[PDB]
Amino acid sequence: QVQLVESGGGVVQPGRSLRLSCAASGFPFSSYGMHWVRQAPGKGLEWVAGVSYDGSYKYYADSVKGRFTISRDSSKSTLYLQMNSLRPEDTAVYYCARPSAIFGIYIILNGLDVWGQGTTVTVS
Amino acid sequence: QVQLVESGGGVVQPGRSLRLSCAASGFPFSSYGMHWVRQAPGKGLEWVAGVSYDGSYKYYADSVKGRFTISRDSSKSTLYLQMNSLRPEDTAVYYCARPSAIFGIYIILNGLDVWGQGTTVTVS
Amino acid sequence: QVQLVESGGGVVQPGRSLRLSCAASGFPFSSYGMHWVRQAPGKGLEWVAGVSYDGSYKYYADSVKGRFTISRDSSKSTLYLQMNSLRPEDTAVYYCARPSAIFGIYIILNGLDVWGQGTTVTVS
Amino acid sequence: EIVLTQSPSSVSASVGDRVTITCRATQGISSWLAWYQQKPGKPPKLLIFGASSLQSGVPSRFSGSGSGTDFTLTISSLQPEDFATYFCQQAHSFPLTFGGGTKVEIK
Amino acid sequence: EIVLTQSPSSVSASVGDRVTITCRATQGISSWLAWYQQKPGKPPKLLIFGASSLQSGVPSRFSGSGSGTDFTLTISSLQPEDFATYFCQQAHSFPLTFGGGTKVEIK
Amino acid sequence: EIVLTQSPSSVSASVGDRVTITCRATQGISSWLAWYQQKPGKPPKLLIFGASSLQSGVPSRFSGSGSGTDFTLTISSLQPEDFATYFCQQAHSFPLTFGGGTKVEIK
Amino acid sequence: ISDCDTICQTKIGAINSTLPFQNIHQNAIGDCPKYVKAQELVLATGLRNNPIK
Amino acid sequence: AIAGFIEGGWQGLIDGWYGYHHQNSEGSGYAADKEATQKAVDAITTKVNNIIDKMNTQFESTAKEFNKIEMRIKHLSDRVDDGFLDVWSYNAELLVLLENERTLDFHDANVNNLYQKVKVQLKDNAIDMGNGCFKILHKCNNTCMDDIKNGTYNYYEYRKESHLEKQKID
Amino acid sequence: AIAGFIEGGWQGLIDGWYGYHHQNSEGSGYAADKEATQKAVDAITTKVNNIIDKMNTQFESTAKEFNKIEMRIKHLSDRVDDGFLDVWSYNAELLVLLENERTLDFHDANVNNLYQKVKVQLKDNAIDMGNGCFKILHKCNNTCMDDIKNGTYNYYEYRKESHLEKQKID
Amino acid sequence: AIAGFIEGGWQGLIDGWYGYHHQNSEGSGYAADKEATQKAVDAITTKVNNIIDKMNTQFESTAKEFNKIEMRIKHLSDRVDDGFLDVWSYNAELLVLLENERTLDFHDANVNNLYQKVKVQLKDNAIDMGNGCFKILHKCNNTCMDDIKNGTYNYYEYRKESHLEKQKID
Amino acid sequence: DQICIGYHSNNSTQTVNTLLESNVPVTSSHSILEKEHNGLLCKLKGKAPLDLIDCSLPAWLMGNPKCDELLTASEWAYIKEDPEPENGICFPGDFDSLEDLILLVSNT
Ligand SMILES: *[C@@H]1O[C@H](CO)[C@@H](O[C@@H]2O[C@H](CO)[C@@H](O[C@@H]3O[C@H](CO[C@H]4O[C@H](CO)[C@@H](O)[C@H](O)[C@@H]4O)[C@@H](O)[C@H](O[C@H]4O[C@H](CO)[C@@H](O)[C@H](O)[C@@H]4O)[C@@H]3O)[C@H](O)[C@H]2NC(C)=O)[C@H](O)[C@H]1NC(C)=O
Ligand SMILES: *[C@@H]1O[C@H](CO)[C@@H](O[C@@H]2O[C@H](CO)[C@@H](O[C@@H]3O[C@H](CO[C@H]4O[C@H](CO)[C@@H](O)[C@H](O)[C@@H]4O)[C@@H](O)[C@H](O[C@H]4O[C@H](CO)[C@@H](O)[C@H](O)[C@@H]4O)[C@@H]3O)[C@H](O)[C@H]2NC(C)=O)[C@H](O)[C@H]1NC(C)=O
Ligand SMILES: *[C@@H]1O[C@H](CO)[C@@H](O[C@@H]2O[C@H](CO)[C@@H](O[C@@H]3O[C@H](CO[C@H]4O[C@H](CO)[C@@H](O)[C@H](O)[C@@H]4O)[C@@H](O)[C@H](O[C@H]4O[C@H](CO)[C@@H](O)[C@H](O)[C@@H]4O)[C@@H]3O)[C@H](O)[C@H]2NC(C)=O)[C@H](O)[C@H]1NC(C)=O
Ligand SMILES: *[C@@H]1O[C@H](CO[C@@H]2O[C@@H](C)[C@@H](O)[C@@H](O)[C@@H]2O)[C@@H](O)[C@H](O)[C@H]1NC(C)=O
Ligand SMILES: *[C@@H]1O[C@H](CO[C@@H]2O[C@@H](C)[C@@H](O)[C@@H](O)[C@@H]2O)[C@@H](O)[C@H](O)[C@H]1NC(C)=O
Ligand SMILES: *[C@@H]1O[C@H](CO[C@@H]2O[C@@H](C)[C@@H](O)[C@@H](O)[C@@H]2O)[C@@H](O)[C@H](O)[C@H]1NC(C)=O
Ligand SMILES: *[C@@H]1O[C@H](CO)[C@@H](O)[C@H](O)[C@H]1NC(C)=O
Ligand SMILES: *[C@@H]1O[C@H](CO)[C@@H](O)[C@H](O)[C@H]1NC(C)=O
Ligand SMILES: *[C@@H]1O[C@H](CO)[C@@H](O)[C@H](O)[C@H]1NC(C)=O
Ligand SMILES: *[C@@H]1O[C@H](CO)[C@@H](O)[C@H](O)[C@H]1NC(C)=O
Ligand SMILES: *[C@@H]1O[C@H](CO)[C@@H](O)[C@H](O)[C@H]1NC(C)=O
Ligand SMILES: *[C@@H]1O[C@H](CO)[C@@H](O)[C@H](O)[C@H]1NC(C)=O
Repeated sequence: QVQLVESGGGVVQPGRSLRLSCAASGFPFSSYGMHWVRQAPGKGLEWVAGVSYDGSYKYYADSVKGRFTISRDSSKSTLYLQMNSLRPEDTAVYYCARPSAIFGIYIILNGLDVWGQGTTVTVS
Repeated sequence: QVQLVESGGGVVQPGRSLRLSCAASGFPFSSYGMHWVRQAPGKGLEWVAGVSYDGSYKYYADSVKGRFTISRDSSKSTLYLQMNSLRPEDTAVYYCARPSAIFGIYIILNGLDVWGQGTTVTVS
Repeated sequence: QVQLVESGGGVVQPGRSLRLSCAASGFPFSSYGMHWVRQAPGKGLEWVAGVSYDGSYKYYADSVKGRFTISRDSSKSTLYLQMNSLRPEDTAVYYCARPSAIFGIYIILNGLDVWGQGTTVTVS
Repeated sequence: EIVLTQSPSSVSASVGDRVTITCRATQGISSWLAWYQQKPGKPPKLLIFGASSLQSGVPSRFSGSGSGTDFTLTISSLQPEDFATYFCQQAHSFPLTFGGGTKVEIK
Repeated sequence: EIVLTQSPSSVSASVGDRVTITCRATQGISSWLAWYQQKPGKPPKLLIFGASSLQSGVPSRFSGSGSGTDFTLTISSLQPEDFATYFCQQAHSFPLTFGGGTKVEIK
Repeated sequence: EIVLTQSPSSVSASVGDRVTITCRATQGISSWLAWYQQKPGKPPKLLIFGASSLQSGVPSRFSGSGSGTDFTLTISSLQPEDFATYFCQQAHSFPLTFGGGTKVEIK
Repeated sequence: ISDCDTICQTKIGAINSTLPFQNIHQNAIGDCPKYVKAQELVLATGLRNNPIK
Repeated sequence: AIAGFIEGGWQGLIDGWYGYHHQNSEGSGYAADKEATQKAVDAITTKVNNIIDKMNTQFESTAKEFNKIEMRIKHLSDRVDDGFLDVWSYNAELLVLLENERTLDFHDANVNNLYQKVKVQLKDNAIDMGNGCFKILHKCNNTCMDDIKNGTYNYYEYRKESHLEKQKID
Repeated sequence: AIAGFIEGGWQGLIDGWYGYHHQNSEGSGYAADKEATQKAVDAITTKVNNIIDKMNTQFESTAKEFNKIEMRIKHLSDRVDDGFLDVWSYNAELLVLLENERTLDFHDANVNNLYQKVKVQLKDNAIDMGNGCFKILHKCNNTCMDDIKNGTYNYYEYRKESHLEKQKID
Repeated sequence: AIAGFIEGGWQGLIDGWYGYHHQNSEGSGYAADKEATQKAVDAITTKVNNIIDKMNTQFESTAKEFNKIEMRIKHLSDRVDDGFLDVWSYNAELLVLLENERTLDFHDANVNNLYQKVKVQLKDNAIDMGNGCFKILHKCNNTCMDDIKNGTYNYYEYRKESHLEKQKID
Repeated sequence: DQICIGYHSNNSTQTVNTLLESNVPVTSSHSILEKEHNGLLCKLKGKAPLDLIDCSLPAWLMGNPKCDELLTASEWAYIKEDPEPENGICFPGDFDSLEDLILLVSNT
């Protein structure tokens, strides 16, 4: 019942823009912070961005700073990643991940208990 | 050996004044706060006034505020209740009660361990 | 291996000056405070002066105040007592004593674990 | 003002019965509750203070329990000399307030 | 940035073996370490959080230990369904960082 | 100035005796008392610190007790080498002060 | 046998006490405190009694 | 004259555990923080009762006799009771020692917590003397003193008057 | 509107145990002191695990049967288990009571310790309202609020602006 | 350069547990709060001795042998010792864990209590830097530093000089 | 104009020991160690014991003629026996399993 669904990935030329969507259901989406984690083909996991539950605070990895913007829609229970000035090194499978709560508090810095199947972004 | 003695009650016309006296003996009267508690015939107990051990602080029920004045005499070990503008609803048996001490401190807010026989005030 | 060595005592006329020396070895002399304790012939022990490990703070008994000056040399691991305006009542065997450390801190106010053989000052 | 609601207004029982009287407060009074026994024509007597502590010289058949809002006075085995009216009093804050009272009477 | 160094990059073992994977941090991350299991084409699965706590629905043959700098993931008795790649993740501070990964493969 | 009053000024005893020496302070010195043994022509030796702690290399027949104002040094079973003069010293505050001293001598 | 009632009885006397510990006697019967060899067990309830001079 | 909690307790504070002493034009006196005393009296009473009432024990027996040729079983019974004697004695000693140290710290925290409440009310309308007392930089009549003790003193009401008195000190 | 820890907790603080609430021109909101929450979560998790994991016990047995003519030995076994039942029950009750009181004090100290860190940063560029909140004597934009929560607020940067706002209050 | 207790301890403080570091015209150095060190050394020594000396035990015996046909009695003796082993081990572990946490808190309180004493002396003749250090708003010669460490610094003596230095900062 | 924060003191000479300090004067205290017994043999929760006067338990059970006969149905919370009873096993022989029997008949 509790699972995310990424979308919006595809083949894209260098320098163009995409917006990813992460549709959440089965849990109080507006209580959790959220993260985007990407995985290049054959490589490891890289965290790119995170946003607090109310959207007031946003954290970015240095590799996507100034080009990626994270955001969320409370009424749609959806998380977004706007990706600008795309580069071939941005090519990866992009996951949205939910940080685990503990002691009943939704701490944004924790392990990631829920992931979607991911969406593929190919820049070439 | 430890007991109080009320006096000064009697039949009194409406609007007149009385002063009650409570003679204490057998205990350090000047260490305790003191209270006056009255009981209308056939009715329950009503607290009317209280005074700290040194007389510096005085507490009154709303029903007697501005008309009753509590006071004490250290050298005579006596507690007083001056009752002005007496009304038929002031008719009651008036007791002076000693709040219980605990842990060796004479707290004014406690149960009442010592009472006198009471004195009767009839306003009509 | 750990022991002090006093020197500089001798026969001296009233009003003259002496400087005592206490040569320390076998321990980190510059971590301990140090004290001078004197004993008149046939009498008890009297503390006269003390100095902190870095020499910044100095303590004197009233009987030698303004006349005795304590000091130390870090590079020579030596403690000094300059004695001015000597009086017959200053005649004593003079010891340098090390305060004991405890819990690994070199507290100057403690028992005295190390003493030298002492040096004799005779004022007459 | 903290108001104390005593139940029941009255009860009839015989000697050796177990009698329960409750006292309900509008707000938390922690442990500052007292229980008094009053025979007609006499001043009240302090039975329980601190909502459970037995007052010196009072039989161990009187017990009190409770904390915060709900308090109970229990007479385990009634005696002839226990037929009287009983009041609960709060000592949490001024003004001092009493319960409506409970008369224990023979059937 | 806190960097996690995972050892070994890969290991071969058979079913029923005991497998040890270590994760080393450049600085103290107290207990904020996670372990993930990832089969090809699938998202990572959370196995261990708090560097030792077992995640609900995960076999008791997976265990984690460590605190501060050095952490260890142990599979006591390997199963067929345990052949995958395993990642350690820190949760001490932003940015979130992962280990290089460890593939567990058949010999 | 804190003054230490040692009793008795002197005592005679034989070998194997139990010897008690007391030290009285004008004010609380908590535990900062020391006991010294001094043979003629030699510097004092530290026996007890902290008013009860035995100094390394000192026989277990020497013991000290006390706290605040009154302190006691006890030699359970005297030896030949224990005939000397004994001093109590306070370490509570400057100036450091000693007791008058106590000579233990043969009868 | 005297005309008394206790919750804890020893062969040298009754311990009519609800205090959690007793040093009276190793053997007893009934609802009893735990036997200890402590001479005193005094809990502080008030404050440090260090009045200004 | 008249100092605060830094230098010790008050023999004059008789109607509570924690309180205040004041001095202004209209006079002086002691007054207990009744509510703080209430809250601590409950805590201490609960602690003592918990240490006492939690000792819920099984029925104690004195049947510890074995026959003449079973002295080894009697010794086992003897050392069983020795073991519990050592367990209860040690735990009881350190329970009292630990709780007594904590109880005294509990009173210190309560006193400090009254001192902080007054300090944050007066702000800079007063000077902290460092002995547990405050030097009001304005006239504080008996109503003003009661407002401080009730937590209803107003900073901005005496703020101008205090400012002029402070620049004189400067 | 919106008060601090003196008057109770926040239902709006959901992403941590301890945090802050702010109000300036650009808006308002709650924000958790993530690091302080981290450090306390480790402490509480360690305390519970220590109380649980330290119970390292010998192998428990149910062989407690003696023959028909050895009822006294059976009674000795019965009272041995009664003794340990009383020991473990009493120690377990007071362990939980003592630790629960300390755990609540632990949270209070952590909250107070955030309050002191903010108080010493703002110095007199703000007025302590006494309810756990501070009245900034200057405009504090969203960058300013983040600097306070990160411990990088500069006293001397807003010092002139705060001084003029203070003398108006005087 | 040179920060206080907020950022950690001092390797240079060797003559005490708690102390001060200063800087003025005449130089700099470390100095231990001797009396505070005294009072804490007594407390720690007493705590260790109480934990050690209170273990007043009955005479320990090794007579635990029963005959060949009494193995059940031997098992009862075996599990009796297992029970006490579990009781003492668990209580000893959590005693050390609880006391160690309290001992570290004890040192923190002592350090904080020196920091508060200096803070209330200097009042606003100094600026709290938030790192355990104070920025004296006036010249503080070596006599002045000793008065602060002895608790005899006078607020009103340097009060005018500090006020002029503060309005420059404003 | 001054206001001070202070606490309660009295003339109590009571001292308590803490884990850090010894003989700390306190304003009030409460002992949790019972050190006194009333020196009486009592009922146990209102249940009387069985007094053997001067007979051992085997003598009373078997009906030694010098021992009081149990004439009526009775109950007891414990059995009180004299340290050196006057009347015991009057005819020489061992009483078997006395310790086990005590477990059965001490509380009835
Ligand atoms: C053989 O020996 C054992 C041990 O001595 C006896 O067992 C004890 O029996 C008593 C009474 O039967 C027990 O005490 C009772 O416990 C009940 C449960 O208490 C728990 O729950 C309540 C809330 O319901 C809590 O308040 C309490 O703290 C416990 O957590 C209580 O409900 C009983 O209350 C009675 O007393 C109060 C006043 O004290 C009254 O107000 C009540 O109305 C009620 O009458 C009571 O406290 C005790 O727990 C038993 N202990 C053990 C170890 O078994 C046997 O009775 C004894 N056999 C014989 C024949 O004597
Ligand atoms: C008869 O009954 C007894 C009691 O039940 C059994 O004895 C227990 O046996 C187990 C397992 O053999 C013991 O547990 C082991 O303890 C080892 C030592 O632990 C200490 O040191 C480590 C650091 O090296 C600390 O972390 C620890 O807290 C202790 O301070 C551990 O090294 C073992 O670790 C094992 O488990 C972990 C996961 O839990 C793995 O990660 C490890 O790799 C390793 O596999 C283990 O914890 C226990 O201590 C024994 N207790 C007693 C009282 O003896 C007997 O085994 C039993 N007999 C039979 C035949 O069953
Ligand atoms: C069989 O086994 C038991 C257990 O081992 C032995 O009993 C112990 O015996 C010793 C010595 O007889 C006891 O120790 C003594 O306790 C006395 C009472 O102490 C309490 O009161 C004092 C204040 O008066 C407190 O200071 C103390 O902490 C206790 O609260 C002390 O007065 C004794 O002091 C002696 O030693 C000191 C130095 O340690 C000297 O300065 C004194 O002058 C004095 O000589 C001593 O401490 C111990 O308490 C007993 N324990 C038990 C459980 O019985 C039996 O002796 C042993 N039988 C044989 C034959 O060996
Ligand atoms: C109670 O509140 C729930 C949300 O609060 C969350 O869950 C609790 C258990 C804690 O973990 C807390 O820290 C979390 O923020 C709601 O889901 C639930 O419906 C509410 N229940 C009611 C009856 O209103
Ligand atoms: C000691 O003081 C008594 C009055 O103090 C009261 O009693 C003590 C026990 C505590 O309860 C304290 O809080 C109270 O204020 C006097 O009655 C008594 O005479 C005094 N004793 C002496 C010897 O002076
Ligand atoms: C470590 O430091 C030592 C000096 O420190 C002193 O000793 C320690 C044990 C504590 O008591 C401390 O308070 C003292 O100041 C040196 O003697 C030693 O050589 C040093 N060791 C190393 C390896 O550097
Ligand atoms: C105390 O000050 C207030 C503030 O103006 C005033 O209203 C009140 O009358 C004063 N009371 C006395 C007794 O002077
Ligand atoms: C005291 O404080 C209460 C709130 O706790 C308030 O309602 C009351 O009006 C105040 N009274 C005075 C005289 O300050
Ligand atoms: C906040 O204030 C700083 C200080 O001048 C300024 O640099 C920054 O641009 C301001 N931000 C906003 C959003 O006004
Ligand atoms: C927050 O504080 C850290 C130090 O802990 C510092 O490195 C960082 O630059 C600060 N960032 C902000 C935005 O204040
Ligand atoms: C330090 O200042 C005081 C205050 O005037 C002065 O008396 C003293 O001489 C000064 N000491 C030095 C060394 O300047
Ligand atoms: C230090 O303080 C003591 C009081 O504790 C006082 O008597 C002494 O004169 C002071 N000395 C200095 C140099 O401040």
